[PDB]
Amino acid sequence: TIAPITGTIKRRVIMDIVLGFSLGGVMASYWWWGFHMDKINKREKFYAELAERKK
Amino acid sequence: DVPTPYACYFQDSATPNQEGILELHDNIMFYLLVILGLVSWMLYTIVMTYSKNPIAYKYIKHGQTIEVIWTIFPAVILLIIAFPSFILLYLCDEVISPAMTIKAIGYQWYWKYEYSDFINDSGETVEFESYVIPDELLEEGQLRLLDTDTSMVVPVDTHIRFVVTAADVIHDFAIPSLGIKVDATPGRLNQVSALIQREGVFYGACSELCGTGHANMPIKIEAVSLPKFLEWLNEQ
Amino acid sequence: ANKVIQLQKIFQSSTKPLWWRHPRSALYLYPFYAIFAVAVVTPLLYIPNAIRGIKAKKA
Amino acid sequence: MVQRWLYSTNAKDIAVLYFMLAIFSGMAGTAMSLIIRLELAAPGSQYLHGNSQLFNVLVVGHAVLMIFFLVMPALIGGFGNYLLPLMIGATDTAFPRINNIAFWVLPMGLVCLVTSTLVESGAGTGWTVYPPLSSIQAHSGPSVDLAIFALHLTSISSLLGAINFIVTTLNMRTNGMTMHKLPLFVWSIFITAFLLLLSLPVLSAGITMLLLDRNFNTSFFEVSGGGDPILYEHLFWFFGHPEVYILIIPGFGIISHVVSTYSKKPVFGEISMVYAMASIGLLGFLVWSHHMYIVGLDADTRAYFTSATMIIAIPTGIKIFSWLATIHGGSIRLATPMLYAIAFLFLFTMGGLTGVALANASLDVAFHDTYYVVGHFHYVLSMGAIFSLFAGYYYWSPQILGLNYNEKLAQIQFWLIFIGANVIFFPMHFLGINGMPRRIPDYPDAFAGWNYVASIGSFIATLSLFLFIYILYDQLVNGLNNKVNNKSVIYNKAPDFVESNTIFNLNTVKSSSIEFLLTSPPAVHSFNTPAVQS
Amino acid sequence: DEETFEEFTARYEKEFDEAYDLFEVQRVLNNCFSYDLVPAPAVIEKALRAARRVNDLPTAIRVFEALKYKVENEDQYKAYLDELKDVRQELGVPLKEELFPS
Amino acid sequence: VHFKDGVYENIPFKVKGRKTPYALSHFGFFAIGFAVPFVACYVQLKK
Amino acid sequence: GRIGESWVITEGRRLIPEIFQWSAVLSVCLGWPGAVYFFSKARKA
Amino acid sequence: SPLHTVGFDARFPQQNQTKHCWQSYVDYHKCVNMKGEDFAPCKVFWKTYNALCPLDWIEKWDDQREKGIFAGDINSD
Amino acid sequence: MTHLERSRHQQHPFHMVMPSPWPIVVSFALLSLALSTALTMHGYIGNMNMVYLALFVLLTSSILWFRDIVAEATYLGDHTMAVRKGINLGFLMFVLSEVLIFAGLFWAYFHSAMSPDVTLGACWPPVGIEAVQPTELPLLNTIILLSSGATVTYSHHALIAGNRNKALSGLLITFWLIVIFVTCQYIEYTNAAFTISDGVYGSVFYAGTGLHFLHMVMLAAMLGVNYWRMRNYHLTAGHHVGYETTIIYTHVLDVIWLFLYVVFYWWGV
Ligand code: HEA
Ligand code: HEA
Ligand SMILES: [Cu+2]
Repeated sequence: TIAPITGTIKRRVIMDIVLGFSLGGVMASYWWWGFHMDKINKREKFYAELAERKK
Repeated sequence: DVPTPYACYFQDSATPNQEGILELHDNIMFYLLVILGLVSWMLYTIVMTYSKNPIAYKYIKHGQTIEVIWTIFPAVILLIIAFPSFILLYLCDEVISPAMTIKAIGYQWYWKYEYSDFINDSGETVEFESYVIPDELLEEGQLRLLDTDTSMVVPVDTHIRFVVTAADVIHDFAIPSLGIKVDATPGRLNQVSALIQREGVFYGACSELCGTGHANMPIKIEAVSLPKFLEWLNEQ
Repeated sequence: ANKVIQLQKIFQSSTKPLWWRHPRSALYLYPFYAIFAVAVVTPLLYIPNAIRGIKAKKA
Repeated sequence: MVQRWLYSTNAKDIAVLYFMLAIFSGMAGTAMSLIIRLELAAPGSQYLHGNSQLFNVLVVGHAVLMIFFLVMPALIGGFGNYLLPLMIGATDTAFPRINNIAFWVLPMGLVCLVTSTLVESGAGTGWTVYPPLSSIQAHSGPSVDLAIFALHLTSISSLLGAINFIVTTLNMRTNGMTMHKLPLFVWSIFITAFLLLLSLPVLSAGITMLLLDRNFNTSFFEVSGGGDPILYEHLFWFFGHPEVYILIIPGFGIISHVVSTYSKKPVFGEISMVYAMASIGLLGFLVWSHHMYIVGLDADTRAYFTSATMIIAIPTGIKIFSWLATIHGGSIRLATPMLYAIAFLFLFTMGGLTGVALANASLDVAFHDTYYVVGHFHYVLSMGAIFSLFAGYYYWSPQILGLNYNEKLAQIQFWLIFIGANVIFFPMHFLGINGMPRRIPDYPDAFAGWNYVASIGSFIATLSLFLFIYILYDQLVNGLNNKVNNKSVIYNKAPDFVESNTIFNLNTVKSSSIEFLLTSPPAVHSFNTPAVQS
Repeated sequence: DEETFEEFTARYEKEFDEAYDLFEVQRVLNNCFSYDLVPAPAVIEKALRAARRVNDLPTAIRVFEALKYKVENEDQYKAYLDELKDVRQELGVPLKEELFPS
Repeated sequence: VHFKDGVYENIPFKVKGRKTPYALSHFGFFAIGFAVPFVACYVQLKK
Repeated sequence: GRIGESWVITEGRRLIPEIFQWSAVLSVCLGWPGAVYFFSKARKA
Repeated sequence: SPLHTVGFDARFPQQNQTKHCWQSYVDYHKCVNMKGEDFAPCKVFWKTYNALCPLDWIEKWDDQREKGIFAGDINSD
Repeated sequence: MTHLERSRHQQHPFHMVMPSPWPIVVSFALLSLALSTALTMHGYIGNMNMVYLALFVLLTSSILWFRDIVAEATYLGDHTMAVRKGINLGFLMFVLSEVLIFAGLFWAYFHSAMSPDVTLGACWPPVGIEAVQPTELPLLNTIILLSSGATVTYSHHALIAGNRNKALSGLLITFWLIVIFVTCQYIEYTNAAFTISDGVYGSVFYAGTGLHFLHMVMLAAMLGVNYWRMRNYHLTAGHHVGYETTIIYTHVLDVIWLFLYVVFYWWGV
């Protein structure tokens, strides 16, 4: 007999979309972590090979 | 360089322009990935939740909050994915002293590159063709369907311009590794300043149909140092 | 004029095709297409019959 | 049959001819594209011993048949002239002679292309006809001329269809319907007709100019005299960009209709729907030169064009969110049209966002005229043309003809074709992103495995299509036996979960389109009294 | 979205008042469940009164099942318990204890 | 035009007749569909 | 009177199986190309 | 080039330099074909056409001057 | 009786058309024209008379359909306000597509305003490219065309108002002016400005002028058909489905000619 109803109009879609956005962002960050490690490793290798032969 | 087999990402970078293109690509693809994840999960949860729903909420039409939310979010998302493209275009298109200039004409199913910036013996203009070696007459140890008898050379740690044109049909100067891709108009020239910071051999084929025999379009770019470039020029 | 109303009345009385205006023109034009276009499209594939068969096989 | 069919003047009796030509052309084109993929499986002349001109000609035939002769004749005309007059309620559309002359001008294009491939000349310059490669300088013979007349006749038929659509929907629309209560598919076809009208003449003029240059010993775009093909590329892309929207928008309409009729809930802002569609249609013209960033235009021009592209992308996202709102919070019966719609909402959206990502001004340095763009458009074409047409067929066939289809067969066909299309088109993004070029029968020795998986997927897809045509046969031969038994679903909208089944006898099918409320297809000149809405 | 319960409530009872047969009962109940407004015990009692007027016990069973499962509402039970027991023992429509163990 | 009941009259087929039990028609449709790629391949090269 | 939920308990017990299933579906849909890569002689195995 | 020719470029703020070679070549051809004694007035943009401009344009213009039909719009001197 | 037939033929402005062979025959004519042209310009047989007869019969079929589209409007009638509005809107969209054709012709060379390109042109005005310019050469005819259109637009307004001897005078004036225009068009048959060998700048202008020389022929054909009909007096001052078409055509062609004369003549010179 809880009088306050009609509160389920919008919070469902809001929680759904916010959870989806959070899941997408966290999966993107997890994927990009290793790719960024690879990118920085390759950049370090490029700098090392570019500077090591000159000196 | 060589297209790595079974690859699922971009080729090895050779120039700061190409690596900047790669940076813009991954920055864009990050937000594209989050958007696609959002929409895919929304689809999945909708179909896996409301498939069993007995009675449908058929009197919901307005949704002002979500309306304003996804009306204002795409604007800033597009602005933040477009700003890096603008800044990368500004940085890369900067014509910062292209130190080398060579001809690159797309002929009928072959290329005849003419080097006029430099000379060979005394003032003469160096020019030669680039013919793809036939598959049947292949020499052992080469790359099939692409390798040429003679190719082009280029100094490293310098700036280069590829003057692109055509003779009868439009060609394409497609070198993804070197980050240059400009059409070959029949009569109209185009200037692109390619600066290379990494040594190596960069491959390439024309990304434009040339009629019938376009299956073999040899564009091989070989990077050499200044003394090696001088030796090649003296030999040529 | 003096023939519109009679013509409409006769056409309504005789609900027939060809619209009564150009029967001779229709009878003249009907065989011409068959005589001309068919006989001009037949060579298009009849002549290259000996030309056809270019295998161009290489090995 | 000649007395009523070959001499037909009825829109309903000619929509089925539209469908028959569409399905035959699709089966032939799928067979030839099957071949095209089959010589692409391994490097070398596995099946095409030399003669790359044949490979190019087959590619051109595939592209042209799917674009102009397969689906544009199918969803624009065939669905339009069978629904729009039927949904309006008018007995007959104005001047069915227009529809008949539009239809009958198709097949000679097919025969002229087949003989153009037959002759040694061939049209092997791509489905784009960029000069001078299609002129007497490179390609002699009649192949170019036959292709030009084929596109001319297809454009004429499209113009006639658009004329009929506009006149029927605007001049004698039924009294009940007004501007503020008009359904969605007809709005889609109306905007499509507007874009077609504003797009056809420029193509006609430019291609007539090319024909005259090839004949009158002159050159307006060829350098032989001082011309420049950049103008022709401008004009051709100015035609081309509207064309994809022309072929895609009625898919939007039918998908919105099916999700509305299957979710048991109304649309989400039909005013917003038509706003999005009209905005897309009007905004399609701002990117006339966005497809050729490689040319070397000014930085300001590229910035304006990419801004136009990113503006264009937004209404599509609005429409996608609207579909999500329509599906959210509603009961769903997982029937096959829902399967097609969900596959659309997934793969079309992913492909479109990839294309938006590529829509950067300087990003064509990596994807343009590579396998990435083919992975781009194969996605959206397959979702909005193949899957849209499938959804429409499985959504209207039980009533427009009275014949049902085997639901299990439909489900397995959908699964087969979906997995085949995915496994075919997905690797080509990996192909392109490396930087491999396009339009070459033989390729370097790097991505053999991706081509192989594409080929096995192509075989899967053609097996799916064979199953589909077998389903067509079974429906056409076993409809009365399928209706009586439990082999198929006979009520797409199940009763609400409060309502008794005995009372459901008088509530059979009630939705937002009249053609579902009709009986078995009556005489062609039905609707003695026009429908009126209170 | 700031919509009063009382107006539509009173509409539901007044439509139940002139329920000639089960068609208007069915349509009104479906419309009531269509909103997110979880039905009040009073409107459910009025609906059961209308169902007893039209003499179709299956309507009562269906509405009881709908009340048991209409919305999650954070899985509230005792509200459902009272809203079912008051209308079961108000007059007597014994239906729940038979479909469940079958 | 109003002399058609509207059952099978919408398709240029005919159940009546031993000439084609809906097999020769479908065989011919398969044949005409497979004709254009096969003949296109055959005229200049092998299948 | 706030009977039972406490949104968190039911919300987690419903989402976590669903999220795990969805992640597994994506893992398979991206591991089948990886499955092809492994099974194919990428490293002469 | 020994990694040092100009450094920072500020001639044209906008990115695209499609209409750049004509202005940088007209002055060069005018100063070369007027006095020929001292190139000091046009001694500051040697590289703007040798390497900073497509040499195909330069050779086409030279051949055109040989044949008397110049691509650009200049006088007969 | 009256009510039932009124309802059964009111919202049905479409006749129960016979098995009209028009679609198949016109399609056959177009296909024969296409294949014959392809075989003749570059093929195996270079005969010209047969393809000329093919073009002739295609034009005869087109004229037959075009005269029917107005004969059935009066001889058969059976038209309402809605179908008249639809036919007028169809003519408007047809002339709009023609205007789009003209705009494409203009844009074929009108986008070179401030010379954005580098080579192969990009010079407005094209200094050095000075052949016999087709500009300002037919302006002596353009001005008289403007005067004729101005003096016949209101004459055709009085036509649609009364359809009387004044309308006959206006039609005769139109016949005279179109005869003068076709005469002065054919007088510049071969040597109008020049031929296309090198430097294609006025050649595109010549082609654009040439390809539009058929719309005036179509206008003259419709005027002659209406003249014959009103000589037969089938068409009174009632369902003038052709008079409205000709007045809208003459009210749009003067506008498009004015737009053509705005630029391309005094712009760049
Ligand atoms: C409808 C549009 C459509 C469809 C269905 C297809 C189907 C296929 N396409 Fe194609 N394609 C294009 C539109 C389409 N394509 C276009 C526009 C180009 C541009 C050419 C260019 O870039 O130059 C192109 C180019 C193109 C290329 C470029 C080749 C080259 O670089 O030269 C390749 C390469 O393999 C290819 C492959 C395939 C394959 C393997 C299929 C297979 O999927 C075939 C199986 C078909 C599908 C799975 C869809 C089902 C189709 C049906 C007809 C089902 C029939 C039933 C109904 C219609 C009711 N396509
Ligand atoms: C069915 C046909 C079809 C469809 C629907 C599309 C849809 C789109 N296309 Fe594509 N395209 C083609 C057919 C199609 N295209 C063809 C045939 C080519 C040429 C290939 C050839 O020449 O061989 C091509 C090429 C092409 C190019 C040039 C690449 C080339 O070289 O080929 C570009 C880039 O500008 C592009 C962009 C887009 C965009 C932005 C959409 C969009 O309309 C996509 C619509 C979907 C959405 C955008 C989803 C909504 C997005 C959101 C959910 C919002 C998220 C982002 C924001 C914040 C706004 N297309
Ligand atoms: Cu586009």
